[PDB]
Amino acid sequence: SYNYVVTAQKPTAVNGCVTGHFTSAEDLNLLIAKNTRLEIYVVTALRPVKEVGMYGKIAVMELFRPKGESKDLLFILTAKYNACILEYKQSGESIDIITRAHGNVQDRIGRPSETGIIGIIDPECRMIGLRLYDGLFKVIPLDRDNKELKAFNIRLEELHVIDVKFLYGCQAPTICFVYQDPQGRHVKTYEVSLREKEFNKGPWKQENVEAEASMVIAVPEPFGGAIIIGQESITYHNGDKYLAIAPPIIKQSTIVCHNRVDPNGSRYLLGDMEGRLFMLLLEKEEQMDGTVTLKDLRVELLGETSIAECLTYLDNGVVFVGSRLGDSQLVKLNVDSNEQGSYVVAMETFTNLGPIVDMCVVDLERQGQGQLVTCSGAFKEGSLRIIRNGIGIHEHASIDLPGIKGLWPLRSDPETDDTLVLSFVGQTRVLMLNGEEVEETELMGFVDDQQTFFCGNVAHQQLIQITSASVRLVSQEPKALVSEWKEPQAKNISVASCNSSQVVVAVGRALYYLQIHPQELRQISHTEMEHEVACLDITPLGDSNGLSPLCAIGLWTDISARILKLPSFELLHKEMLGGEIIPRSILMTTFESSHYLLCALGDGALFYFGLNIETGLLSDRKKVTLGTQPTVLRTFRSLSTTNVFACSDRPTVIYSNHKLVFSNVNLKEVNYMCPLNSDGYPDSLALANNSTLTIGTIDEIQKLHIRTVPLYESPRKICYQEVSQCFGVLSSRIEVQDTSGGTTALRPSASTQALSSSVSSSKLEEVEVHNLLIIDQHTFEVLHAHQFLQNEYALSLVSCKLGKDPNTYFIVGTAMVYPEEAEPKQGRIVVFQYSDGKLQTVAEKEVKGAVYSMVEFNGKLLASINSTVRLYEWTTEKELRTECNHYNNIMALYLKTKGDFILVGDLMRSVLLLAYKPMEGNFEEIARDFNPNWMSAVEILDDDNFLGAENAFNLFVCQKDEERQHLQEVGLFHLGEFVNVFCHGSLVMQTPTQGSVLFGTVNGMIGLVTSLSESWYNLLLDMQNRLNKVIKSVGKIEHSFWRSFHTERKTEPATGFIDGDLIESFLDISRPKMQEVVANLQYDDGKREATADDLIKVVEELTRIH
Amino acid sequence: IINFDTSLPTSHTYLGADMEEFHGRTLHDDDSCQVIPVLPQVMMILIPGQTLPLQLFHPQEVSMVRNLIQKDRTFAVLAYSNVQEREAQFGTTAEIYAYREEQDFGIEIVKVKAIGRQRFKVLELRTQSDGIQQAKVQILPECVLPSTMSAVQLESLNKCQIFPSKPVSYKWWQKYQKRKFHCANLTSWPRWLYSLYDAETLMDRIKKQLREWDENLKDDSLPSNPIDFSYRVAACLPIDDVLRIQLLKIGSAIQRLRCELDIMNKCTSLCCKQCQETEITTKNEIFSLSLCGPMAAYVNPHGYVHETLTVYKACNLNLIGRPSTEHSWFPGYAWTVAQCKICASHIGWKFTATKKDMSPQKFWGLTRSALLPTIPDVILCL
Amino acid sequence: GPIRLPIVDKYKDMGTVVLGKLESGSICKGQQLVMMPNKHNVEVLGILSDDVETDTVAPGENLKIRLKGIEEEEILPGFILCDPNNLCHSGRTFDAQIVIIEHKSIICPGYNAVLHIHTCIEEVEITALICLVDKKSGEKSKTRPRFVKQDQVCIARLRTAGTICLETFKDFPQMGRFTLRDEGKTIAIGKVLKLV
Ligand SMILES: O=C1CC[C@H](N2Cc3cc(CNC(=O)C(F)(F)c4ccc(Cl)cc4)ccc3C2=O)C(=O)N1
Ligand SMILES: [Zn+2]
Repeated sequence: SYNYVVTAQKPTAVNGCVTGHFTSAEDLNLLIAKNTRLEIYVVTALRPVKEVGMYGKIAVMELFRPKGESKDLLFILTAKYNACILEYKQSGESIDIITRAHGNVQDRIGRPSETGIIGIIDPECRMIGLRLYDGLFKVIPLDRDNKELKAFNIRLEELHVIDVKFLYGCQAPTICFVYQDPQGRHVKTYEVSLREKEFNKGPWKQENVEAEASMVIAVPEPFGGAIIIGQESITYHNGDKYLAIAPPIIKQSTIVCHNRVDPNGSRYLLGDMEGRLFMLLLEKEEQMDGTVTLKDLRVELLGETSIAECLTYLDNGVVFVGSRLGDSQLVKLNVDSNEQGSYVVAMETFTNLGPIVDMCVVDLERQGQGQLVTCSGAFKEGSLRIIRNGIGIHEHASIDLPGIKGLWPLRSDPETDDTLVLSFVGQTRVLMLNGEEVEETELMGFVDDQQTFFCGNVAHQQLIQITSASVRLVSQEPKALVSEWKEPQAKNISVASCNSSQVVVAVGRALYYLQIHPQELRQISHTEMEHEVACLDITPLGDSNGLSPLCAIGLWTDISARILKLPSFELLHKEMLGGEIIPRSILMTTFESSHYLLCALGDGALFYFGLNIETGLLSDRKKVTLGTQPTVLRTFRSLSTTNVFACSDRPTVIYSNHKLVFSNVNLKEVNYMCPLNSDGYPDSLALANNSTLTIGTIDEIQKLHIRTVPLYESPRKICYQEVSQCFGVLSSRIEVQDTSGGTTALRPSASTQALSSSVSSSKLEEVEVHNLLIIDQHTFEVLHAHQFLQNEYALSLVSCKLGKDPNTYFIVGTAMVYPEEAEPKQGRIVVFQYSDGKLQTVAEKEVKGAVYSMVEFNGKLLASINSTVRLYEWTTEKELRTECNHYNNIMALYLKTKGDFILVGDLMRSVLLLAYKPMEGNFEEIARDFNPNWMSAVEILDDDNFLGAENAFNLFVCQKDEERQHLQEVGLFHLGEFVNVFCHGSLVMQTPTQGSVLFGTVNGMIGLVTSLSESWYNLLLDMQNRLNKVIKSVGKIEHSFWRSFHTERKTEPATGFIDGDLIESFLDISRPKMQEVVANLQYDDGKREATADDLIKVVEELTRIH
Repeated sequence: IINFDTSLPTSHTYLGADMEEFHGRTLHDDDSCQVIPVLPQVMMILIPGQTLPLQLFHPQEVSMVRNLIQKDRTFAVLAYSNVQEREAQFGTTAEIYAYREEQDFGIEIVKVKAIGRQRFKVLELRTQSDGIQQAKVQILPECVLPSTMSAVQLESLNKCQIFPSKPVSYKWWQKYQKRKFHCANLTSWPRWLYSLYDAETLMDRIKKQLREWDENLKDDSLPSNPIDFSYRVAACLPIDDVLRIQLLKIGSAIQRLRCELDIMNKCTSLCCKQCQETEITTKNEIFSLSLCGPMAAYVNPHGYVHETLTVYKACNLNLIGRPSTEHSWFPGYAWTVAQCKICASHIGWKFTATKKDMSPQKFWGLTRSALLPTIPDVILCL
Repeated sequence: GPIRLPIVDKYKDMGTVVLGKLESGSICKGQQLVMMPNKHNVEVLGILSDDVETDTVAPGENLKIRLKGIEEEEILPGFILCDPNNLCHSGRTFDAQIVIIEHKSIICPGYNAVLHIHTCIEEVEITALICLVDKKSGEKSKTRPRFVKQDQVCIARLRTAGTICLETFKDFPQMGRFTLRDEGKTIAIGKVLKLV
């Protein structure tokens, strides 16, 4: 099997943050590391500059300035022990990051320490200290000629090291750290010999420190020394001086992160584990000029933040709060305590999907393309996120205004549009635009008692209006009617269209051709058509200086789209379409200098052809469905190219790269539109539906839009019950062991603030309470919150129909968790039903074990209980009776099924295949593969290949094809992200790729996986090896080394996968590098030398799956 | 309640005068290919850390051992998977740590004490013209996995993963689980599930069952490394050969510890293997009379190795003859051959104290080969 | 403790000297002793252990011993010196535990062979054999066997040619071990159990 992995949403969590002068010594930079991404901002009273992609998981990131360098330099160390030193270079308009030194600092032997990689840089900028493995201390000298990052180790007597830091104010490279031996926790200092290469006894040491000493902060000059943080005490250490405080305001939670505010070292920031924010304050006294002695240490609570991972003060009192549990914050902290309490105020809020514990795909906007709803965050940062693929719209003004059946912009004075004409049912009005304020005006020469079918500026400084009965032509200089056209028998006009010089209206089955001359409309031709006309267009296409020689038609009964020639009306091409629905709108436009004809049907079908202007031939037809309601086709311009807006129930913007891209628009419904370009709303769009006129600008390319639904409690699982238009979500909130019965909540959450709240039992330290939440698919209000039993843990959730019961139930598998019993001895399976506005508890099943997962298996419910898989049948008496039973060796943690297969896994990579045999009412082991390793989630790709994520952020694929029960190891790939859930589905409309599987991540990254044919995998593998020679890698990390399947014990090359990110970067290199990449390639189309546009058409076909 | 001295049986004092002892240790590199000789008559699945005594009589066996005592002292013990399976695929190395060749009666006899060292996969078997076989083997590595939280730990909480040593308790383990597995809320599973795959927690759960059998101090007797611990418990589990093979095929201590805990809980009854339908003893009567545990391998005067599980009470057994102290594996106790009352198959021996001050005054020694573990209410290793 | 010295060979020199390996107890100069088969008293003169002379000597060493007493030859190998208090058992019939190690067919009662017990060598006949015993278990056989083949253990009664000095195992090791022998081949080895 050969597969394709592509990132669809870059990671959002923040591994770390640091400030410095990296772009220019005059600038102040903010550097954020979103796992395998590096974001470089510039601070103002934030400005994006450059974001780059490391071929590694960023583990250590620090800024520093070597002896004789213009600006600060950046040091990066990846989880695979890649070290590099980076400089910022700007040649004018081309931002590039050049690598100065690089090298792998991995040691052939060693046990990685428990506290993880710790990187430090001495203040003299002479060395780089790293604590990679236990009992050792790798050191890199920072000589000018160390372009290989040659480093050496230094043995350590202390094995269990907590945290280390380079000391300020020492003429020798001095480190200071906390360690733990069986005698307790202590603190020591060492001095490093860069030449003699050993440790010399340091200044001071003070054994028997606080029991929970965890954080070491080096205080710069003049203070010097270090600060020690713990659960109980904040202590100072410099020489024989020993200051120690124990403020009770921090004994309630643990300090996790810190940051220096002022470079002197008097004000420090303290980040809590629950989101609190503290400011440490050091009291100085300047005895004389020179010496500065430390008097006391004070700490104040400043307010609540997002649960912070990294913190950095910026300037003018603003602080960046980088988080991995919730959204990242930009906070301004004042000196005045706010009315609610403390002195913190949020400014901006950066979206963050991590962590993703579960997610499901849903067709929320009726049918069509899928949307993705995740359980994101933890604790008070708990939230649901709704992610849709489409184009955004920046609403500049919304006006309640029903009945709008037409929309046209108008230039009342010769430039830029200034007037908007609105056609209602059998009537017409005119709006005038003075700035951003809209007011009703009248337009002399325009008739305001008829339904307008078209109006707009035309040639010879004139206007026009095509009502149901007339074709009025208005002047601009005095602004009044100059020539009116009607039907000879004064009959009503059916359909009309116009450009700037020609006008072609139609009446019943007859159509007329008019030209726009000064003060005149010269009628020309009037051919009769076989059947009633539906829509026509006279767009001037291309090349022609003003007027078009073609006329596109759609006819009733015949249901034939036709191209006629002007003014002869000679049938240049007839095309018969479906035959049950009449056409509703037609349009001729051109994309990327290619000439297409479009035509929409009343049922929402959309045909697009290829047009030969001189020949009138409509060929290479292709059809796509956009919505159930009728469609209207309109042309507009954005980014100096002409797009096509398709108004309907599912609005769609058509653009383009010689491949039409139908992109959903993030809007409810749009019936009519027109491009507006005014003095107050420039280069914008005017939208109109049944009740609203909306004006605003539109983005250029479709991204991912994310709607946050905060829950203020940790969500756990999620499923979609469509027949009720609601979501079922498992959640857990934290309460505290209180007086009397206890269990008083912390804060108002989504389970305490539900509409109707149920429970499972009355009252007849931290403690977790689990809930089943019912959430409306449209409002996202908590409709109901079921609270499970005391000491009950909700593990699984699934919404399905069972047996021959038409009711769709919510099924939840639980497990009783008492702290004295290690393995849970009993759990339950509950079957809820959400009818109207109630949650009826339909049935229960007391089970002697946990229920780690469930799945709907061919109308029957299949559940896992410890090491047992049990199949349940749904009775006619509304109960669960057992049909089968199957024991295993493995704890049946993971459960996925396709057809009659069943794939069972556990936390130990162990995988089982099971098959339902109806003629026996039992199961049979089909295959297995045991290779002990930590596994986070699995999924079934097809009947023979199975995907999973193992330890060290990897992926793998097993394959079926006696000893035909062995699963082979056919796919490996180091994704660099902790996959946490797989689910089928896509985020694009309904063939190089086969299948589609999305997945979430702890870092919030959303990726996709699909299968490929051997022909493409062979070619695209050649594509990879060709791009690796060309594309400049940050830190000079080998791509093959990055994607190599990694464990602590083994490291094999990746196979059976394709880094789609690398393949997609083929469209970002310059044009010569493309021709450089295609150095004599054998491309196949039924073989020759391949070009650059040969692979662009290939890669663009791959970018259209996410 | 007892006073025997659990250190006596492990010494195998019945073998006689102190043997020559070796201090050196030989360990082969992981995945390396090695050719190691196989002893023709050894019928056992040896697990690493288990002591194996042997009495070799045949000159071909004696000659091969004299050469081995001069080289690496390591022989291969093939683990036979099936009864009629000619080819062996797995096995365990045995390192001779004590030996003695004696010309007593007039026949050269060689007594040896070996210990299981490294597991291997059999690649080839070559029989020499002498009957001693050589095994081309691949040393199977011991797969050590990191903490389950290592790939899902927050760098800010790294300095919190170290805990100060525990007091020699119920409240402490609750705080251990909460702190080590705090970052479990970033995954699909709760803390209590990760606890089920934590070596330290699993080892503390096993100790709770080993303590029910012996008043042994956890501090020393039981090793602290899960690898060594997992193998030590497997050696004293009274399971059949098919189950013992499955445990040896397990490369992870975690998988081994969980599978052992499930065996210790599921299989409570021990029936006669020949009958299958005759209860002999129960797990409630199992107790450890040797530092190795309730079951250890011992050699009879003719070199037959018996893994003998010591139990307080047994039923449905008839005693043939009178007690004897000759070659007693538990010095101070006399043995009486015990056969099954139904099928008359030899199940083991009853041990009766020779001195009135000894406690227990009587117990039964059952040979693992004769017993079959049964689940109340084929056993499957979880 | 008790003393046992299986006599290997005597030779007339000085008064009278005797050879053997001294297996039980210590032997002092002039320590009165006895000779078991004929109950002859005898007093020590000279203890020439190794080539050196020592007044007393402990078990293990290889002693030449000058004997003062009514012993001037007419002492055969397979006699023993004995502590006069608890001296050695004797006779000519005894039970023993005999493992057959080499024999092409079957041995049955009335089988004639040689019997090597310490220094003594005297022809022997197995009068009747009592009970087989299984090697795996230790199970004393239910019925009397009519014969025993190779690689098999049993307990049997044995009559030597005439009056020899036997000692049961458990009581004494070196004198309680023996090897049946025929055609120079070693055919069985045996520990002695009872004394008939
Ligand atoms: O605690 C225990 C429980 C009992 C267990 N035993 C003793 C035993 C003795 C014999 C028959 N003896 C002999 O065969 C002999 F050893 F007594 C012998 C006699 C003469 C000669 Cl020449 C050589 C050996 C057969 C089998 C066993 C057996 O399985 C054990 O070993 N220690
Ligand atoms: Zn039986």
